[PDB]
Amino acid sequence: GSALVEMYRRAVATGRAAEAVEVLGTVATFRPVFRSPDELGEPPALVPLGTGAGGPTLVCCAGTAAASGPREFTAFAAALAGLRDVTVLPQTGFLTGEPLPAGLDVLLDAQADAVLAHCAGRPFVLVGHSAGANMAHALTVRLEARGADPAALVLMDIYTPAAPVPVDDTRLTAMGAYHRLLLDWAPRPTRAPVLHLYAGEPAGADWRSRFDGAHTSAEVPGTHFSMMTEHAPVTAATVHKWLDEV
Amino acid sequence: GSALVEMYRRAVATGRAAEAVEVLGTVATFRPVFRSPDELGEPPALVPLGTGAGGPTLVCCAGTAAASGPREFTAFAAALAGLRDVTVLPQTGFLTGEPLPAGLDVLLDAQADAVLAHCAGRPFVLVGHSAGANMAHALTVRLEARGADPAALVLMDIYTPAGVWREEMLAWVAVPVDDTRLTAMGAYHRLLLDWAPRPTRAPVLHLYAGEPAGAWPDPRDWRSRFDGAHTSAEVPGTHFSMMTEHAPVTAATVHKWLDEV
Repeated sequence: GSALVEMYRRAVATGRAAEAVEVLGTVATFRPVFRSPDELGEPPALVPLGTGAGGPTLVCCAGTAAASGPREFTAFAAALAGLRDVTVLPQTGFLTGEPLPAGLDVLLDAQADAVLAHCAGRPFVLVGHSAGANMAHALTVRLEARGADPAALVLMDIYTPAAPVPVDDTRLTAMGAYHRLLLDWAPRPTRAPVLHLYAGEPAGADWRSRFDGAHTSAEVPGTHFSMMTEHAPVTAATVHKWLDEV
Repeated sequence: GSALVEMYRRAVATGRAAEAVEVLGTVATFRPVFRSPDELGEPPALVPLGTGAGGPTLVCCAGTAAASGPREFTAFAAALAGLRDVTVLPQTGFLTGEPLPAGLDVLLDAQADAVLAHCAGRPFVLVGHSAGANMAHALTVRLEARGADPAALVLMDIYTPAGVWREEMLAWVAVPVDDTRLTAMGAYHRLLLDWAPRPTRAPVLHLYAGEPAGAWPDPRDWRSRFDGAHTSAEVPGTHFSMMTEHAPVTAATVHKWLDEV
């Protein structure tokens, strides 16, 4: 494949990933952007994965990795069938044709718009995993700045950016660009209550996800990755029962 | 196009070509290289463009830009038809399937090898234009350092890879490009970062363009100069058109100067 694809493949296998992502970010500064929500053509499309349960919808914010999107939430939603409805909010710019946000704030406004519409005045819960946790958080505070108070925010294995599968150039430059958007991220408070879930087992050779100011902070079995696949039933039930209380 | 392709075209239209070349060099470091002229597989192939004139063939080194390769010397070669033989030495790594030289010395050894093999002891002249002249020059020193003696060296519009001449020059180039060619462009740019005019035994003809390529607000120059030049002549045209519409005058100047040295 493309020279950008080969570079990313070889950089992960050779410890040069942080270098590859920085290069992708500069390539991404050559990409068409959108400066206002009104430029997208259509608002960010929300992708339902499990419906038919009533109650608030869980809006699951995709992460900022390359193979991010609805697959992150497939097993989480399958386990939540009947109990809670899962809809995914993709990150604009990972798919061909889509422009990148000119900055974080244009993106969150477009996202705030798309969500509030999709939810036709009903209570909804915001959810994210690793980078999607930062994205769900930034979007929750921007929603709160608008007075739209999300019912609750579920942050799953969130870390601070400044202190931590076939793919294509759009996804890879989208990741480079979204990394740049998140460099400044800081854990500003939210009125919406925060359920923090952190992995129970490290993912390779204290390393835990930490979030101060959380309403509940519970460990769940598995690794940074497997908590959302193999142990998604356990992660699901944790969120499901914890929502039944707040 | 790929994201590098769109990068490079958005870059020239927006005066960001220099930043894009740098990006591309960085990406190029992730590409397979050859570390010694035997890792290469097949040595650099030489493309004849005009044959039948006898005498030392003009070995024209390709430059390092997007559209570099044999097309640079089409008009030059057509105009020397039946006066000088012209044969192009492409730069390894611009075509799909070719790896990049681990360093400039690896490339020059490999090139020296291929040129000496092609020529078979028959005298040859090295020629180059723009960055191809730096390459033609550096190859002259490597061949001379090995006892080989190029009968002469011609530098057309040599500049030192020291900044807006490049941004202007890379503008007026704007023709199919791809990741391999683009990443090669980034890599060879990095290769010639520390190029400098070491002395040559061979006599040097220095042609420089008559008209500027773009606006230089400092009229106090933009010209291509070379110190060491046996002869230094101005030819009509700009950086680019001295090799196209004005190529016959370039050709004739070269042809005449080779009879007198």
